[PDB]
Amino acid sequence: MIMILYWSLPMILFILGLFCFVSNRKHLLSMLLSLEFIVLMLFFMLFIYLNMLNYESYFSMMFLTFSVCEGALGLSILVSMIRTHGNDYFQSFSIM
Amino acid sequence: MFYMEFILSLIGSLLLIICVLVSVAFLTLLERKVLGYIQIRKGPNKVGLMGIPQPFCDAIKLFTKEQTYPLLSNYLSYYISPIFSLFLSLFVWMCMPFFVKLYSFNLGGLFFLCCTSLGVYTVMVAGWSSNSNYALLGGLRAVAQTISYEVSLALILLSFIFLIGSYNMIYFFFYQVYMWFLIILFPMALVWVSISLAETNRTPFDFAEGESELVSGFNVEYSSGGFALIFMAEYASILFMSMLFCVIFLGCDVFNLLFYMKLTFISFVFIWVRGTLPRFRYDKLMYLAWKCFLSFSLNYLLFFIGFKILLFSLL
Amino acid sequence: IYYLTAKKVKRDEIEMRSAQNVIFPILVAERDREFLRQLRRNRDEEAELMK
Amino acid sequence: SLLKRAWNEIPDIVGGSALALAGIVMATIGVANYYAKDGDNRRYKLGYVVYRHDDPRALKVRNDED
Amino acid sequence: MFSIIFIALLILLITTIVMFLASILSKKALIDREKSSPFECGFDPKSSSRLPFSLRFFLITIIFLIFDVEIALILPMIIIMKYSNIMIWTITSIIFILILLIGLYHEWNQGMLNWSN
Amino acid sequence: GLEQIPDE
Amino acid sequence: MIQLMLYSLIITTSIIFLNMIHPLALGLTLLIQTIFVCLLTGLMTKSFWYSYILFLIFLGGMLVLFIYVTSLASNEMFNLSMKLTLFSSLILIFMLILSFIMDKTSSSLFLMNNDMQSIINMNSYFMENSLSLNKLYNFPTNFITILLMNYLLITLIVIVKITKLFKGPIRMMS
Amino acid sequence: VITNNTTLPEESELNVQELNLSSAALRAGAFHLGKQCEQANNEFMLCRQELDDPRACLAEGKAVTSCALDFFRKVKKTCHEEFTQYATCLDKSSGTMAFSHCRKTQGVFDKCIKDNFDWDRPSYGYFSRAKVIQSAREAPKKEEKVSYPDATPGLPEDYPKPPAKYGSRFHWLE
Amino acid sequence: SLTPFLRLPLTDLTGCLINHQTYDKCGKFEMKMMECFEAYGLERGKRECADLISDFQECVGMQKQLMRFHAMRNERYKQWLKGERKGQEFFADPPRVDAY
Amino acid sequence: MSLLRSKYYDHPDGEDAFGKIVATNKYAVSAGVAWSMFDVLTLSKPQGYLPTLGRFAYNTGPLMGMATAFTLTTLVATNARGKDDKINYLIGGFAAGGVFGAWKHNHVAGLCAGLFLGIAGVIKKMSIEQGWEFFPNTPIKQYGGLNIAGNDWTIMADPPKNWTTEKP
Ligand SMILES: COC1=C(OC)C(=O)C(C/C=C(\C)CC/C=C(\C)CC/C=C(\C)CC/C=C(\C)CC/C=C(/C)CC/C=C(\C)CC/C=C(\C)CC/C=C(\C)CC/C=C(\C)CCC=C(C)C)=C(C)C1=O
Ligand SMILES: CCCCCCCCCC(=O)OC[C@H](COP(=O)(O)OCCC(C)C)OC(=O)CCCCCCC
Ligand SMILES: CCCCCCCCCCCC
Repeated sequence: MIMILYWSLPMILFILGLFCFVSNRKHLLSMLLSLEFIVLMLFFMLFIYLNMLNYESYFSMMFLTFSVCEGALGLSILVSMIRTHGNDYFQSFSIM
Repeated sequence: MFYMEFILSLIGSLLLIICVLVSVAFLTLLERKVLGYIQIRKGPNKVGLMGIPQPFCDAIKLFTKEQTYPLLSNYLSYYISPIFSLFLSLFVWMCMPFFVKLYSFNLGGLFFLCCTSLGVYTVMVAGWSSNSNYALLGGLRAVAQTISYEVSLALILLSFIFLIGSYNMIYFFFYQVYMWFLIILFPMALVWVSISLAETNRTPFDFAEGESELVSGFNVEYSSGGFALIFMAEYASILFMSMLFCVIFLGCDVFNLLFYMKLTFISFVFIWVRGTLPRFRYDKLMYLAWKCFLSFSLNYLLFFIGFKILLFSLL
Repeated sequence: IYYLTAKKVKRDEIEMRSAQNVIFPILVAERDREFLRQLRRNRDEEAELMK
Repeated sequence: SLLKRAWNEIPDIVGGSALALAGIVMATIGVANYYAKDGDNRRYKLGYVVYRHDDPRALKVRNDED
Repeated sequence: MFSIIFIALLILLITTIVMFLASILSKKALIDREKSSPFECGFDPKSSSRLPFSLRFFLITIIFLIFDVEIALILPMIIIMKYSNIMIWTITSIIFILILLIGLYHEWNQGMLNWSN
Repeated sequence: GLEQIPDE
Repeated sequence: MIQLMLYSLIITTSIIFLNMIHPLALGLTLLIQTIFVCLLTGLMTKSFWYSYILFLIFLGGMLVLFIYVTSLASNEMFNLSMKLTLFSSLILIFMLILSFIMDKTSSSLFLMNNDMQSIINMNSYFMENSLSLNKLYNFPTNFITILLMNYLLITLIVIVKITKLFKGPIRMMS
Repeated sequence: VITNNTTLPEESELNVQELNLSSAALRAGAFHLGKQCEQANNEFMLCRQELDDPRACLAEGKAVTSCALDFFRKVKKTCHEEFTQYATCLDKSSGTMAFSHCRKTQGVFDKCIKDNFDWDRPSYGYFSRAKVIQSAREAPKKEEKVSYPDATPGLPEDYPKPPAKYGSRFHWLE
Repeated sequence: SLTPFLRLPLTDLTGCLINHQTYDKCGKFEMKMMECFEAYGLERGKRECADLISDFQECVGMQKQLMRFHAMRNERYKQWLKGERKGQEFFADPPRVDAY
Repeated sequence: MSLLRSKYYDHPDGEDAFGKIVATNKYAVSAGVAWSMFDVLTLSKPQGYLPTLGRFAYNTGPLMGMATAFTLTTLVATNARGKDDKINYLIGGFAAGGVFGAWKHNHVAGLCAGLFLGIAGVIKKMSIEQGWEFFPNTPIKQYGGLNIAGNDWTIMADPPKNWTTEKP
């Protein structure tokens, strides 16, 4: 009940973001946007944890930095697709 | 919280919105008069008494001309973007340092950066949704412009904040009781004037709405109200960064009429740069705000870090 | 001139903090007396409600 | 040799490097001046602090003039 | 912040009423076939603007994103100077700005701040 | 003001 | 009341975000999602700093992602559906009714605000973002900040290595 | 939480007269108040720090409120109108009631205080320093180190280490 | 807390990341739990520190306090639905805002 | 707290029926749902709402037939003769193999699967009567080698501790 009344919601939204990340979409940039959404909901849950504690919210910027560098890695992978393919279709990539 | 507050905050915010809108109209009149007087010619003189109701002529016509229903556009996204542009350009004005408690913005610099980033979001949404090649080129030029000036605008703000020690702009008033900050920050008086013209999409950085490189920029498919709200959003941004030049570099007092005389003078400076300098290329803008402005901002941030440690030991 | 201005602003801030430090003990005394009264009221009301 | 090329082509970088070196020198001077005296034991203290007479922090309390 | 929400909703409401008043009082003429067409400087377009656009500043955009999250770690230390060890604060601050200067000047040396072309 | 304070 | 309204708006925008094929629909949906998430995060902390920081982060990120929208999948069809509009409207009105008939003391967050802290807390009387952000620049965890500076420099080196600028611009069918 | 085993002071103890002055009336004459109530405030805040229990130092809170009430009676008997003018100037002169906005009425009030009770105004940073006092109550004992007679023990360094019998004793090796 | 596997100088920065020692009401309780986590160990501390673990857990997680509060709130609404509690006297007297 | 929350060996064998059916069909449900969840997405995708449930039933229901036939055959063989032993589990495994042969329309699979499940049944019966456990809790769990206290390599200095081994 206590786990249901508090912080049960961002688990559901993180599950919805995970299902948006793995859904059959035509482009990689939709998966990058779903990554940005699960960064947002991980920020929500980490922010709930760091705000039960009083003065430990300084960590909430470090998670932002590692997540932005994840997004920059994904954006540079999206650039490196154009170096080899002409497209970002997930059907166009090799299945093996 | 006392009930009367909410009422007086609502009244003061609405009065501020109305006065900023009529000052946008008279700012168009001021630009059309002194910008003529930048050259040899005169401003608007015939209509009305001495050209004073000329923005009323410009506002009656644009609120009655036929609304464009473009063919290849996404109209449901094309109709909404100038509304949000005017909404953020008037929503940024709640950050104004009042000596009465209008709003207790402890984080006014972050609020200014958020609305600054959101106004160019409305510009680049309006550029894409028109479905024109010149509109998309103006939108992508606006995105390249904000990617050029955003981190430079932030670090330069931090250097001013260091001289304050807090993010509340009313604390600019206590640190300027003996002199203005134009004495210390003259190289960033030039640099913040350069950034503030890139913020408001004004000459020499006018790539989002180009009249010679492109055809009206991203405003090519906007007419009769969409163009009106886009134009008031741009000029309210001009008024806001003129106000922020008066807050940081000049006296932050608001109970003197000399502050509003200075704000009219900085708006005249904003017109004055447009009437003198030619436009850049946004290649040279990106090579300027990344290799000169950012490096100077980091270096003089180091200078202010060392000066604030030197000052803190003496106190 | 900014160093002199920072001296003046620091003097005003120290005066305001001294006013806060001299006002606070009366406020926290009133806080603890009302806190103990409300704790007694809450303990009586919980005993009344959960009978 | 390379200073004249940098002062001809990128003079704002040279001026910023001079300003940053001056800032590093002033930071060193400020840190040395802060730690030369008892800078950790500041004269005015945030909050309401009371020390007993037998406390070891009691004799470190300054008695300067405002 | 609850008052900022209400006044933001009021500004959005006022701007929608202003745009709807501009639409209502506008002149209502019949829509021509070639009036609605995209402008394209008076001629036929040959291509939609949904055609893919070439990006020559991709590295500058990702460096902008990296530098912006670097901005997100500078903004605390205005407040932290009065409440921390001065030695540790100076080591962190001068080392932060010098590492940013090494990175920016190194990519200036490589020429990666120039547009691809 | 001080008119709130009772006389004693 | 505002917190439950933000709950309902976040739920409705998450249903909208799970159902949008087009990248710009995802971008606008995550715009309003990060607006609502920024306001909700603010409610939990004594100060409003990290909401502002997260808004600068998530407006610096999708500014780049629109350029990749216009460079890759610029031409893709929007498909409005009446079922999604009816579902979102019915769920939104149902959760506003359910939030109106709910006790808001039980549904409020237990995380302490700046005024929920007691008067005796002398650390609450300081400047509002001082003690929260202090440990970034203090002695035990300055080395993590050092690691983050070096990590961002290594990130930039990785981005320069795997986005070769001399191979040319990027587009569809390059 | 509060249970039936924990004692609480009765309602008859907490029903004493309290200071009901406003913020501008407390800020006016705030520097002259602490020169008369230095002993009660320091004792009450010192025993509030270490004891950390609202049931303790209740009589110290009574002494603090009695000293503040006695000072306000002494202000009220002699030149009440000057204090009224100073409190009105401090209320109406600025949003944050700063003493620097009007100093003429502050000078008149300090002149009346010096003419009546021969009290001088302290400096601007008299109450913001560390204050050392001698307290009548004894200090609370420092906690003893926790004892663990059955801990997790290791091999001590002075333990003798003879060579192993039959070597490794693991698969024919010795 | 956890343990460092194959511990190096690189764990000295990581070890002080998130803890309750920085100006928190719970941290002393946490410190006491860490005391037996230094004495008994991580594995004997799961069995011989059941009292010190639970005090820290319902001190910072506030599980039992919030279950108590939600039982106090649900019983009042249950009495209102059953008709024992009148709608005019549904809520008790409010505390002063200067309290707590 | 229901009849679904029951085990196979909560009662002696032959005493209870419905709890054994529910337990063995519960393991059949878990195995069939897991295999069909890694089946219908990965190989031979049905591309429909109804053939997905058809493949779920195809991978689930014969395992229910296996479980029910083995448990009923073991129950009948336990209730027939007085002694409980291994060849009751052997003929239950042969009944489950016959269910496999009825599934796949191949008698040879039905026999070979009957022999394999009978060997599994007699080994499980040896486990339950001899007392040894297939997957026991691990008695010896090395969290390291020798000197796990002595290889603390940290550069920061330890502050003095708040605990002593000395009695007060
Ligand atoms: C050699 O070869 C060539 C040729 O061959 C020979 C050619 O032929 C040509 C072609 C050239 C030509 C044909 C002619 C040459 C062209 C030029 C000379 C053009 C260059 C000149 C200019 C661009 C003009 C100088 C620029 C100026 C003056 C800047 C300002 C210009 C404007 C248009 C701004 C005016 C717009 C306005 C004011 C918008 C209106 C909106 C408002 C008024 C809104 C404000 C609202 C309010 C004030 C009130 C609202 C209040 C509200 C809503 C709330 C109130 C509520 C209450 C309750 C009170 C070329 C180039 C060539 O090379
Ligand atoms: C339609 C919304 C457009 C986007 C607005 C973005 C605002 C800045 C981001 C943010 O989170 O700011 C935190 C700030 C926090 O407030 P501040 O810390 O600025 O001020 C304290 C507040 C009465 C003391 C000054 O909140 C807002 O700006 C309110 C946004 C209202 C949005 C209404 C619609 C949902
Ligand atoms: C580049 C480093 C700048 C800061 C140096 C701080 C230490 C200065 C010397 C202190 C001696 C006690």
